[PDB]
Amino acid sequence: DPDELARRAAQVIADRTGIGEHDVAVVLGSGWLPAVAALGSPTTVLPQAELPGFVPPTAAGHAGELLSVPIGAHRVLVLAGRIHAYEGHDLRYVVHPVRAARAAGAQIMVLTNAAGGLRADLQVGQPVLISDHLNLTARSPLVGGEFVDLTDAYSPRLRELARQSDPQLAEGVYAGLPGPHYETPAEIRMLQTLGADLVGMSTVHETIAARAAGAEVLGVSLVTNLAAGITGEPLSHAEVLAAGAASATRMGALLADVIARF
Amino acid sequence: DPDELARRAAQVIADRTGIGEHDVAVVLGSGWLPAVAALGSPTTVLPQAELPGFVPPTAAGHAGELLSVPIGAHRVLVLAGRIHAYEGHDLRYVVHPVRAARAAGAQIMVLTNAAGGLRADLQVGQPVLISDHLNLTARSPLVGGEFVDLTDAYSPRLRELARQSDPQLAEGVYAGLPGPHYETPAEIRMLQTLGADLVGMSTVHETIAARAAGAEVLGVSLVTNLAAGITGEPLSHAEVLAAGAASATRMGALLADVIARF
Amino acid sequence: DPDELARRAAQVIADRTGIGEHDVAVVLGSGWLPAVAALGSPTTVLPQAELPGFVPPTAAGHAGELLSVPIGAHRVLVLAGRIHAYEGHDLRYVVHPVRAARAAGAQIMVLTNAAGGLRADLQVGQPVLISDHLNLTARSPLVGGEFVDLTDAYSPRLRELARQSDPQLAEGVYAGLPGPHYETPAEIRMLQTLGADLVGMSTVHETIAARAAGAEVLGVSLVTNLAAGITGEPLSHAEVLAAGAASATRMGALLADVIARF
Ligand SMILES: O=c1[nH]cnc2c(Sc3ccc(Br)cc3/C=C/P(=O)(O)O)c[nH]c12
Ligand SMILES: O=c1[nH]cnc2c(Sc3ccc(Br)cc3/C=C/P(=O)(O)O)c[nH]c12
Ligand SMILES: O=c1[nH]cnc2c(Sc3ccc(Br)cc3/C=C/P(=O)(O)O)c[nH]c12
Repeated sequence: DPDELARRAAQVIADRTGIGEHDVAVVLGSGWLPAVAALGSPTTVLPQAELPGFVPPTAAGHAGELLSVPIGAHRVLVLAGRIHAYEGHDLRYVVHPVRAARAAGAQIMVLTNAAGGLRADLQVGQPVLISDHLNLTARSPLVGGEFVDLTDAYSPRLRELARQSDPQLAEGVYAGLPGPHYETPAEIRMLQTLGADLVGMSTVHETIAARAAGAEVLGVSLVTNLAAGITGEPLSHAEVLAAGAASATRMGALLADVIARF
Repeated sequence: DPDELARRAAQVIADRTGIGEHDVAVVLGSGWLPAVAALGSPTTVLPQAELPGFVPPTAAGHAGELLSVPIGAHRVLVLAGRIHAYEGHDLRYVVHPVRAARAAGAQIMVLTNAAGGLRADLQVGQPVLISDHLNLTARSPLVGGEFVDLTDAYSPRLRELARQSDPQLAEGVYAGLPGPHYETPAEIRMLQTLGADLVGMSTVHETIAARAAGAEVLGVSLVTNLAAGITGEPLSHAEVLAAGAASATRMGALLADVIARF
Repeated sequence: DPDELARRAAQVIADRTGIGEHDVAVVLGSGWLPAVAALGSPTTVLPQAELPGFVPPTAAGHAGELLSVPIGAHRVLVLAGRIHAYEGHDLRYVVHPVRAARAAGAQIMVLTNAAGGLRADLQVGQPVLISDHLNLTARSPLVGGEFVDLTDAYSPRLRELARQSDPQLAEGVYAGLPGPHYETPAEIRMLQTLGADLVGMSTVHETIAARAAGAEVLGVSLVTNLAAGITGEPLSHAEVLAAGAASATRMGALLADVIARF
């Protein structure tokens, strides 16, 4: 039962953090993990693997940390590490962190991800607010007749507040793909035709699960590379894996300023 | 084996109905089920639960009935309550009623559904004939080298006959998506680019099964809402259900009149 | 571990062919099997069934044979028949042959398929070079964080070599669908907009697995039919077979001539 696992998780978070309510939660992608220190000083740090439902029975142990960070007036639940669909787990395990955070009081979910830019005007190292998504995974985290509206899934309100922090923040449509292979240049030309500005391998299921629970979502991509076929050179996975470190302080500063305005 | 289970269902169906052969079958969508009464009144009701292959043995009280109804010269199997792909069961369960109906003698399947309207001419409460479909589920109900042609899958002949009942009927391409979440606005703009006029969460697998089994198909959508981002307004799931209820009489009367013409 | 089973298949291929290393591998799909004779005189032939990890190919014509063929300065591993995703197999089994080929030395993978032509200038019986692919299966054969760049997935070098053998050879973008149903005319019109020239039900996962394992790929489609709705008539799936036989000694001699140039 996702609801039951989510409440058992929230209880242990409340115990281990001695805080009964975290009103904001941030999921950090690979691209945003470097920024963790620049968010603020945490009051508690525990292994995600010690939390009910975080470690998919499939196998392995989540390599990720949960952090409790005071930012402005807010008490922030920071999830440093996420599970991806491309690891082969049921989506229940992929969106569990979002549901656990909701059951722990989260009103707002900041979902960060790495992405390829598809739009001429995007640069490597640029943070881009997510205006909307294309779920191209042919899956949903919802089972049975759980009908949810995905109008304004990325709160226009939270994007206004983000732009009060930095009026030059660009907006884009994020295409969520299964991965883990990068796209062919032909797949990228297809995604351009379908209205995509950004391409990644996360987020869309977390957004659906967050909206189904009634939480507000802010989505932020880090453009870690231009998308396949755009440069005329191949994608370097080394340049991509290292992209977050080139932007850590700038990204951490941005998240901390924007969360303070919620 | 699906085909085996469909033949045994058809044997039980002929025994329990006293009817050796049902020449037509209707799958009632969510937005059509309330129109069961205006089709005619049945000679037999059957609990799906008591029929070979209909209900996964571990299932929630989905209820579901198979009715035997006379309409003009026709003995019509009416499926009241279908298994959607978003319940998460094998597609063999989703298409079993079409295969069972075929084995029972149905050479015409009337496939009904609820749909979001993408085309500017379409309004809430409008029945629309299906001219063709986009299968955006990345699935097929067919396994191995069952290779089947979907040219004229929605019989032009049957759309002709429908239009003798109501000559004003529009027609449109239906996109079947997994669901159960509704589309983001950006997903709808994508489906417009791809050539969809209607969007729903069923029908496409049933059509493929029907054509593979050698039955003609008439598809009918009730437009229960404008698709996401067609207005500036979010989708209401309650107004989608209201449109179902509100269209009941007109939709049952339409099907009844169309089926007498076959 | 797919990689252990691939190694162990390569050791058994080596011991039963008495050939330590094959530098080139050819996957012959549906309607290429006729061309196997004209590739050259095999040194050895084995049943694919005798090899660890190989599922018996069950499709039309598919022999389940392995042939060790000398062609120019190359020792060619010819897989006469493949496993399709539409048979319901985990992709680890679909791409196992490509991985085994690679563990036995394959530097180059020649992947052939049947395809429908979406450009009406293409002729039944025409071989078309694959320039790029659209993976429309919503799947990957890679599991966990296996990040692979698919820029130049279909080696430009190898297509230039093929055009040296036959300068008239067309190239096109292959849309890989799940199958096994053929597409609606609406779906074909959708695939044109997504930038596809060819449509089939194989190859894309084999290509990803080959690039993942460090092999170069040449893709060659045989146009067996014009795609649904391109001509007003339906598709004939006994005339899809007739293209395969008509294109035997032509195809087989083209492949032998192209590999000699590698
Ligand atoms: O061009 C692109 N295509 C498709 N996807 C991408 C990503 S997404 C990514 C790339 C590398 C690592 Br490691 C992890 C992830 C997921 C990250 P997450 O932040 O969403 O968890 C970045 N660039 C592209
Ligand atoms: O905008 C839209 N997007 C996607 N799907 C839809 C449907 S489909 C539906 C809506 C409510 C209930 Br309850 C069930 C279903 C499935 C119904 P079925 O009729 O095919 O069985 C109506 N409108 C939309
Ligand atoms: O118009 C078309 N649409 C989609 N696909 C095709 C194929 S290819 C094919 C069609 C049906 C079955 Br069943 C199997 C295969 C693949 C065999 P392969 O091993 O060569 O890939 C030929 N024409 C079309």
